[PDB]
Amino acid sequence: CSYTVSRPVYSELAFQQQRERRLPERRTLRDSLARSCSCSRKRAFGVVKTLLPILDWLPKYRVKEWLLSDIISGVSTGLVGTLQGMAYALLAAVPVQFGLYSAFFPILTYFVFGTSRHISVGPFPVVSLMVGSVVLSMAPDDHFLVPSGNGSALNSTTLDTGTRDAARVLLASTLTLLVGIIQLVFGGLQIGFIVRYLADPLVGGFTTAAAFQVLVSQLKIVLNVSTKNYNGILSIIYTLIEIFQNIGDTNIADFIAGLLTIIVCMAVKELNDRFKHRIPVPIPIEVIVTIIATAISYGANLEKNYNAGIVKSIPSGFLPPVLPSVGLFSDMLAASFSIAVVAYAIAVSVGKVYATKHDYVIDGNQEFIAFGISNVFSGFFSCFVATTALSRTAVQESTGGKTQVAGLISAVIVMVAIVALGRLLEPLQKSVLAAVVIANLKGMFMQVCDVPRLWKQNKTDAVIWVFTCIMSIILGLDLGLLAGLLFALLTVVLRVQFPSWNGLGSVPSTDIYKSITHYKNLEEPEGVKILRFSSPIFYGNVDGFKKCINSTVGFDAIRVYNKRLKALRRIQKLIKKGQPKVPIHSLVLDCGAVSFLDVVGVRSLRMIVKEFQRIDVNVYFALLQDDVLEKMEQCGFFDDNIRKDRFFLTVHDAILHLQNQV
Amino acid sequence: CSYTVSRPVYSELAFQQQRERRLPERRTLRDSLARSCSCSRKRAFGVVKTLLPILDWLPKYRVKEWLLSDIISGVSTGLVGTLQGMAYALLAAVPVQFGLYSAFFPILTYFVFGTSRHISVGPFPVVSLMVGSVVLSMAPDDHFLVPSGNGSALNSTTLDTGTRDAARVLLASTLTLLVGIIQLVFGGLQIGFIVRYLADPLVGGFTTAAAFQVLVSQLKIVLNVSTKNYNGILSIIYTLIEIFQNIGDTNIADFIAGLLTIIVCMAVKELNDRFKHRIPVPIPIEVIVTIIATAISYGANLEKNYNAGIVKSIPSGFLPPVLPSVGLFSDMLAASFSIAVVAYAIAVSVGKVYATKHDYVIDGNQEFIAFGISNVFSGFFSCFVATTALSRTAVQESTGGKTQVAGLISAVIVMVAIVALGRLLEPLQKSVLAAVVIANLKGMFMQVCDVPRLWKQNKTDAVIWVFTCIMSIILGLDLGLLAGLLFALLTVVLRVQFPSWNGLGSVPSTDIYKSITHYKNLEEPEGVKILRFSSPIFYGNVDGFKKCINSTVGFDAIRVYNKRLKALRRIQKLIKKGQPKVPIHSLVLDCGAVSFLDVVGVRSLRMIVKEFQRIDVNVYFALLQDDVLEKMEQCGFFDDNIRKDRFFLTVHDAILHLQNQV
Repeated sequence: CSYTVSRPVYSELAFQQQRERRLPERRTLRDSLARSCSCSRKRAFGVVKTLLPILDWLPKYRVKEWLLSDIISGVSTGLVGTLQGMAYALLAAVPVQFGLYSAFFPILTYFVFGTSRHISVGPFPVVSLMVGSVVLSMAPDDHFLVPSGNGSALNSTTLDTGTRDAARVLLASTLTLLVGIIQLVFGGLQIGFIVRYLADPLVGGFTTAAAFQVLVSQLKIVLNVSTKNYNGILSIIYTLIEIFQNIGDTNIADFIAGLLTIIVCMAVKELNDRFKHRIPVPIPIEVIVTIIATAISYGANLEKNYNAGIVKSIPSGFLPPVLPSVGLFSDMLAASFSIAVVAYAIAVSVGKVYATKHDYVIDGNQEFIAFGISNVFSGFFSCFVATTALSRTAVQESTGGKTQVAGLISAVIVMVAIVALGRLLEPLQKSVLAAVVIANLKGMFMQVCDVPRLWKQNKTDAVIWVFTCIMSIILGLDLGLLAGLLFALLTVVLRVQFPSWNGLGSVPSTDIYKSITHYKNLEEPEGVKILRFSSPIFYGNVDGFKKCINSTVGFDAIRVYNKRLKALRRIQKLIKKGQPKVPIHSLVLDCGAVSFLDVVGVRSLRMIVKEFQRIDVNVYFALLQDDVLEKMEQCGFFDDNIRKDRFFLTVHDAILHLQNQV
Repeated sequence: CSYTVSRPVYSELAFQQQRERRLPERRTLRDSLARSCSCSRKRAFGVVKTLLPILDWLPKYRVKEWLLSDIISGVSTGLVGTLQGMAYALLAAVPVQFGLYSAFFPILTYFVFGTSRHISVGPFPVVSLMVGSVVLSMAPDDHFLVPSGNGSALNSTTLDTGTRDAARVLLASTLTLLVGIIQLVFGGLQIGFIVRYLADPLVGGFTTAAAFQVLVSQLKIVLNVSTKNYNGILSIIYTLIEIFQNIGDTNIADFIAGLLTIIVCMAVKELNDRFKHRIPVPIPIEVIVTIIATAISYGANLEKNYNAGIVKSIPSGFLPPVLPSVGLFSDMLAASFSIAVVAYAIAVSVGKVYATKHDYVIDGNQEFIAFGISNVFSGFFSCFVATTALSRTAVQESTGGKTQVAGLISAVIVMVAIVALGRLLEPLQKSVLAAVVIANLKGMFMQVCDVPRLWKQNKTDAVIWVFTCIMSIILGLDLGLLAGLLFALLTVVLRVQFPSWNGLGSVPSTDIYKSITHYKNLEEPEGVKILRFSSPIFYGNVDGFKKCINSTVGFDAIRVYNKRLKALRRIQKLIKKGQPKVPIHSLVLDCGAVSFLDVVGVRSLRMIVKEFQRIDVNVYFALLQDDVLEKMEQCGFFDDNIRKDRFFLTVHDAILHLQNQV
């Protein structure tokens, strides 16, 4: 249906002379500093509810498909966490006793504080390596080096034990407490908007790349290949080439056992994925392969008779809480900070990926303070940092899992294993439990299948994804996320710097203006051209805007002006001796899609206006709605002759003005 | 004048069903790779003209106010360059003979290649310190250490001379040639758009701290204070505190002479600025103070009788061109690259500041290749890097100066001084020539008077300026520009992330839509609200867009939906036992100012559309002109029920549709 909107042509000064403005409220803080929460108890109840993210999902869960699913998922992820703790405790240069504590207590203190499902809090490989490195740096390997033991030639300088591991555990506990209090003080000032910068392609490249890292770190142990420690740049490539070079000393029995286990478990997993409708409850093959491996190992003695590799070092009993050493908290403060940061990073990553599979968008500051207080509670008990492994969350999400109660039942399993079931999982071959992680890693390995779809949608995000992936693979997960974030910001500033500028034109007998490079049968006003940059004119796209203008108008104002003055001097000297301009009347810049301007932008705009006025060709504008016009008039854009009359509300009004002017 | 534009309401599908598109030209390279310059000689002539920036201003200069002005400016800047060379050659751990060569030959080879006025090519303090550092690292201080000279107790291990300085000069020449060829290969691939990122506030904050740095580096020599070398972080502050701590061993005569000279020269400078109309030619007080200082020094013997400090080390005679050592070019390649980069940076800085005083905007790639070939020509002659000092360009621009011929006459003065006028400027006290730079530094010291103006114009550029200034002062000019560029990109992404969102509304009996938070006496459609985000919906402002929506509509869709389903379950269980929604009908997002979208953006937009559809409240759109709509339909935004009918061309069309629908 048509509509009659007959309205006189309204410029800027012709529109404000009859309307009225609104007095802007400065909102000074000297009297409004107590307007957040003075006496209203509703906001207090709300912030108390949001501070404790346990009364949200626990009073709302449904026990229909909950109990057995979360129980089996928790048992699986608890087995995985026990394996990871027994590995990382030895990797962290500390005695292998506190991995179970770091899998038990942080999970407990996170079950009450923290709203992020499908996350198993515990030790992470790269952060454990960083902890071990910063511990070895501030602690000599030989504390006393007792020279006794009647050696061969000189005094037997045996490495001192007992006190060495005790000091190492004390330093690790102090470091974890420092990282926790630093996470808490970071969550204090509410710096949580950083999560707004982690895009889905960014977290993908990252997760896939990590997947690959945890894949190779499980392959190096499923083959029993003695590899050196590598971190920083080229870490993954160096570990891979070291594995490929030292493939000789490989346990054949352990290798074939791991291969059989990964094959049978991926087969039963794809079978369950195919027959998910017949069998109601997903069969937990994790516990099945675990118990059959323990049975075939205890009944054959795969260690003392075949050298396959088993745990054989399960401790027992808890330890009382010990107070840390405050006098050292300064030294760790020099480095732990950085570690702490990347820790949180890894945390949100193992969330953000799953934010793409389930509508469970989380908040940054809440998870920040949750991980902070969780690592604080990890302190005083000689635990590890409150990170979260990728393999554990993978095995928790792939094998069912609905809420965080899976972590709770995993902690219960770890507790019963450390108090009464230690001798049960003694002959575990460390292979099927290192193969279930590779099995459930398929959910993240298949994430590379979206790159063909991402490229066919927007080549920007696909390039970002592949760049993040390769740069992480090269520079290690520590710097990979930072490099990917910098590249994403660079792509954003490039897309805001290089827009899709096109010349606009009206449709016949109407006032709709569309691009002429994509449509046909349009018409262009004789002597009046339209240009829509569709981008903020900041200090970057200034020369780009000039190039767009001089390419859309056909000519360049500088060259035609200098040629005109040269010809004027020529004809003047010829009279003293004796005797490429386009018919375009004006141009209307459709700079309506601009969101912000700077001082350089308005200066360049004034320079362009003056330069075009010097060629006797006017330059008009378009809908500077509310803020760009105020910022222009505030920066001294109107001084002596340039007024707001040259601007217009709509492009059709400018076209009609240029029409009725001639 | 009114206008009748009666037109039926046009949505997206209602506008493309009668018009036609244009076949997009893919422009494959396999057949268009020879379309740049195949046989047309016009483009060849143009690129030859642009490659040699000497046929532009030289056949165009006007000798009216040119000859004497550029002559005196060149003599002044040549004196300054001789002083800077005699200083930096000693600072670069090389014998003090080649500073005059680095001031003479690079200027010669830049006079023909390079279009950037008010720039004196030569040695720069920080790049000279970097050269000295990278030379001392790859060259031992004691080459042979001849143990002869019948010392006190052991053999007199005198430092080897002759070959030491020769090897140092050879290494410096090889380093300069390597930096030059690296600059050339950088200019090769035409990576010159980096100059598009250096804003005017950025270069101001860079040049004010550089002005303070050259001020303190001239103050440390005008007082004869033995200070240690400092580079990197806290360099300026450390040098300043070292000066303030070692102020004791200060030459009183030299101090009072420098003070008198700076006072009288600033007085005569402000007098000439006041009496510029009376005296046509600006009186070159530089040569006057120089000759009177040489007279009062040669007639009083200020060195051997007063210890004031003079040059007394002016060499004589040129040196034949010597071939470098190629077998070392690899080693310098590890570091020189970085240096080279920052060199170019400093270069463009001493241009960009003056780009604010004169309309002489330059191009990045041309200056890049010019400095490259200039430093290449500096090679084979044992010269320094082709940088440009701030004090030299300051004294060249403040004391007249029109074109680059000032550099040419400065080089001529340096040549005549090194061949025949060496004994003339022997007793120069190194004070008045170190005070003229502080005098002409006022032109850049007064550039801090824009902070209130920039603050009153736009709050962002002033914060950028002050941040760049303080960060440069803290971290040294090497990292200051990089930190300022990163902060500028961060401010850009923040301004594009946090827009000025406002609810829109129409004016009575018209179709103009303006913000309701700034105007009054407007009207809002009963049940229909307008929202204009005025920003690209990328992965950063997604949650910001959600917050804007739920704050403009008053409610939040998630909470009202969960409360509605809870109440539905409640009434259902009550029937089994026995028995805050705003009247807003729909919202029209005026997302017309969007310039680019990503996959996360379109995913979040689809999620918002579905969520609002679940609350029986429709959501409409606005002018997605040409590219955002195509990118949305390419990312799978329309699958089963969401069609392009919900979109509209103008906001008034959407309002009329919502009106006639009910």
